Amino acid sequence: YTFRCLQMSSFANRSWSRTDSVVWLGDLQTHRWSNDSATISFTKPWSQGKLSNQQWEKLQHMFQVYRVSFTRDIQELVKMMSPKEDYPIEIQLSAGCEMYPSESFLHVAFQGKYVVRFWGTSWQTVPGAPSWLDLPIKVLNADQGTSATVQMLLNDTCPLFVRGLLEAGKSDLEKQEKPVAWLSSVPGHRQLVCHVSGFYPKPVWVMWMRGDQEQQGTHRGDFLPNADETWYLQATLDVEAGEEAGLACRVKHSSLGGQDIILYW
Amino acid sequence: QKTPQIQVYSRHPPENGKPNILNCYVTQFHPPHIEIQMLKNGKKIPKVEMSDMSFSKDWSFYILAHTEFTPTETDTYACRVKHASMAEPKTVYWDRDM
Ligand SMILES: CCCCCCCCCCCCCC[C@@H](O)[C@@H](O)[C@H](CO[C@H]1O[C@H](CO)[C@H](O)[C@H](O)[C@H]1O)NC(=O)CCCCCCC
Ligand SMILES: *[C@@H]1O[C@H](CO)[C@@H](O[C@@H]2O[C@H](CO)[C@@H](O)[C@H](O)[C@H]2NC(C)=O)[C@H](O)[C@H]1NC(C)=O
Ligand SMILES: CCCCCCCCCCCCCCCC
Ligand SMILES: *[C@@H]1O[C@H](CO)[C@@H](O)[C@H](O)[C@H]1NC(C)=O
Ligand SMILES: *[C@@H]1O[C@H](CO)[C@@H](O)[C@H](O)[C@H]1NC(C)=O
Repeated sequence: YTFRCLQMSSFANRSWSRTDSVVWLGDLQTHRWSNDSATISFTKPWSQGKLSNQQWEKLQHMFQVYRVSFTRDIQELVKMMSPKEDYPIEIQLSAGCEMYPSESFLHVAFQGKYVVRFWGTSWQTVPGAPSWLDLPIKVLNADQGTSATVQMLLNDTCPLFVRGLLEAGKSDLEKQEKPVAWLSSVPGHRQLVCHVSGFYPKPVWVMWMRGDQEQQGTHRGDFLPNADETWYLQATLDVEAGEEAGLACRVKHSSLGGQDIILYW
Repeated sequence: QKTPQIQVYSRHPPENGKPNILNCYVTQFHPPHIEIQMLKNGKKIPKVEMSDMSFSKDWSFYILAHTEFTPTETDTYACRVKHASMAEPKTVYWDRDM
């Protein structure tokens, strides 16, 4: 499980700006914070984790302060931008921890490209980032309090909280949901499509079969989300006319027991 | 600047007359500013819920739009996307399969 806090910031000019955050544990959204809300919203019964109402109060406040301080500091640091203080500015932060039976991260993108990371005890630019960024990151690395606060959040606060999240939403992260499959085809060669939807967790096995012969050339689509946090996936096979008869789609998933789905074309 | 990819599909096997949920997943775009509308017979559907804007490992934005619908043999459904990287809006029709 990877825990990620995802912040998206849009700076249109010197005086219009919005920032929004969404937080994920594995592939389940746990929180949301819109620009127009003073407070973070939980999107899960267990989003507060094993934290006290005061443990949540304090931490929320740290973030409320931070959100204001980030808005104003970027506005300042943007003046130092190369050729001219260029507009629409888009900033993105990905922060959190990769929880193993943990390693933390804090990455920053500017204009859609990864330019900055916090690493160890300080901010550093990434190789091939715009050189105009070096000074802004010097100014920032002079703030010893923030650096200490960021070290505490990454090294200590994040892992502890996430651990509380995992205990609290065990029954949700452990939920098992069954795929339902159906077949179709598209237009003398044709493409056979096996659609597989409504399954959870994400890991799945779909394949066109000719008896016990796995059909290499079965092409898997991408995982597409459904609204209720189940997945959708389809797998296809190119077939000549009269190559259709004898073919089946086989789906294995954790939730089926040892009872695969086999649908015959 | 990244151009939006659009994929359109149902929660459930689409059977004519049977209430379903239609999805429209727009990915691979930048900047985050986008307009999505789901259509029925070329006309905007009013009860379209949307996910929060999120972004991916590769820094590109994605969102999920979805709406209750019932497949029919007389109705066409579509997804229409306006983004600054495109000249005119881009529509993709649901192919009664997905
Ligand atoms: C436009 C140039 C591009 C720059 C790209 C790099 C920017 C990285 C963005 C992260 C910067 C955080 C900005 C806030 C920080 O500068 C500072 O103003 C505040 C306020 O600082 C002041 O108060 C604190 C107490 O909160 C300290 O006492 C600090 O010493 C003091 O300066 N610090 C905090 O809110 C705490 C740290 C939370 C950051 C975690 C990010 C996920
Ligand atoms: C947070 O973790 C980082 C990651 O290891 C720690 O930074 C290291 O600290 C030691 C001792 O100061 C240095 O010799 C290493 O060089 C540091 N790593 C890097 C790459 O900078 C950091 O000290 C931890 N901080 C807290 C508050 O526990
Ligand atoms: C980069 C952060 C954007 C704002 C998101 C606020 C989410 C609050 C819940 C996270 C609690 C864990 C703290 C460690 C985060 C690095
Ligand atoms: C700042 O930009 C926003 C962009 O949405 C716009 O609404 C506003 O008119 C602009 N104002 C200035 C300072 O020109
Ligand atoms: C976002 O929030 C800030 C702080 O509450 C506020 O001043 C501003 O009006 C908001 N930005 C926009 C464009 O709505």
